[PDB]
Amino acid sequence: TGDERFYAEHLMPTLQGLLDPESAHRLAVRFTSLGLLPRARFQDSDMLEVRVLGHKFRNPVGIAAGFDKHGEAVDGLYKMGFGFVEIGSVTPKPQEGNPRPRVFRLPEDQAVINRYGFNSHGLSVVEHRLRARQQKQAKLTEDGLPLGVNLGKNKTSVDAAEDYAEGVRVLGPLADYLVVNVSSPNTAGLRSLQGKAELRRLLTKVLQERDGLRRVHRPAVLVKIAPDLTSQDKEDIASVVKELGIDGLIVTNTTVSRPAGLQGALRSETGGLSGKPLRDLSTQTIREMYALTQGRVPIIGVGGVSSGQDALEKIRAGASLVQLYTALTFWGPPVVGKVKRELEALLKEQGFGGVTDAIGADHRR
Ligand SMILES: Cc1cc2nc3c(=O)[nH]c(=O)nc-3n(C[C@H](O)[C@H](O)[C@H](O)COP(=O)(O)O)c2cc1C
Ligand SMILES: Cc1nc(C)c(C(=O)Nc2ccc3ccccc3c2)s1
Ligand SMILES: O=C(O)c1cc(=O)[nH]c(=O)[nH]1
Repeated sequence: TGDERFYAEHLMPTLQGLLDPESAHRLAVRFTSLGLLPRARFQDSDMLEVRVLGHKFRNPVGIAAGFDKHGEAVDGLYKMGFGFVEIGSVTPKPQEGNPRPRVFRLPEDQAVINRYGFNSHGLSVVEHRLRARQQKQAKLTEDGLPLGVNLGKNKTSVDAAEDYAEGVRVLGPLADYLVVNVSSPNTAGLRSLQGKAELRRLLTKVLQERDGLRRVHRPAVLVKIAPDLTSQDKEDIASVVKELGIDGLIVTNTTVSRPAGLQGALRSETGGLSGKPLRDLSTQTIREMYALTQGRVPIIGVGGVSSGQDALEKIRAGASLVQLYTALTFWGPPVVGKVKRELEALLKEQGFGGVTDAIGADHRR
């Protein structure tokens, strides 16, 4: 595609050269929300369709949380070609996040480091924004374009569980699925919620609140986890997920590790690292969680996806759906159709009838 080359070689590096990453992101969100996007030519074939989490997904490629933190660009994101959209993380009260600068590009590594710290418009603002297009979303969902809402907690909150509970109550009725984000590396103490006792307590409350919602407004509940967990952490999470009937896992958030070989000048900035250096660490975590849950717990795979091959590797490792964010920074909007086109070609080449046949295929080898 000509657009791919142009965006990759000319548009994005020029956007990068003119703007700091946070300003560039704000502009990208603005343009997306207005539908100012290149022609997403790609037509989703039937082999890309996936049924999971109580929904049809027209294609398995979603936008990861963090790009549209406040629910401002959902429709533009479907227009960009994503098969599902996840917004957030959203915190109960509005909060500004960390002091700037708080996001950094590592172009030599095709990576990003960020320490936003849950900048959020808060539940009330996001609730009204989603309500204003609620019925349109109901039609998109029925048409195979579901919406996820990712929940965070306020910096100063005492009771983390009540923060998530409030999120379930307020945005649960507007979501096809909710994500309990306990893996941000940029909120103090948050990742300790992944520990077995804390996680069991937290998710019991979350699921209780969720089950209290009326049937048509009752979302699936997923937990998003870190790529930096011990084997013990992962066994415990799998055990709690099965004990409580958690509907799925998002694997993974950004890494606090700094893999050997990073070249970017900004590699030693504090924050979560995303993009290419995270890719295989994420894929291996998917592989492990799929095996630990016996392939019975839907996984959304995320981390360093920028091609059909990247997507297919996560799917074969056990992901039913995948997401991307960082690749947009470097490739722009044409990366979405690129991933889908390459994925379809590889599925055919490898003998799969469709995405569904490929899920977890590595484990049946
Ligand atoms: C700038 C930025 C902000 C992010 N914000 C969130 C967030 O608010 N909540 C969340 O669950 N993940 C957040 N993420 C993580 C992404 O959703 C994703 O898990 C991670 O970036 C790995 O995927 P990627 O390599 O395709 O970017 C953020 C990532 C980036 C780069
Ligand atoms: C016909 C057009 N007019 C404008 C202003 C376009 C544009 O730059 N769109 C972009 C560019 C980069 C992006 C990067 C991320 C997300 C959306 C994006 C949209 S395409
Ligand atoms: O807001 C953040 O800084 C943020 C949250 C999250 O879940 N992941 C991330 O990399 N950063």
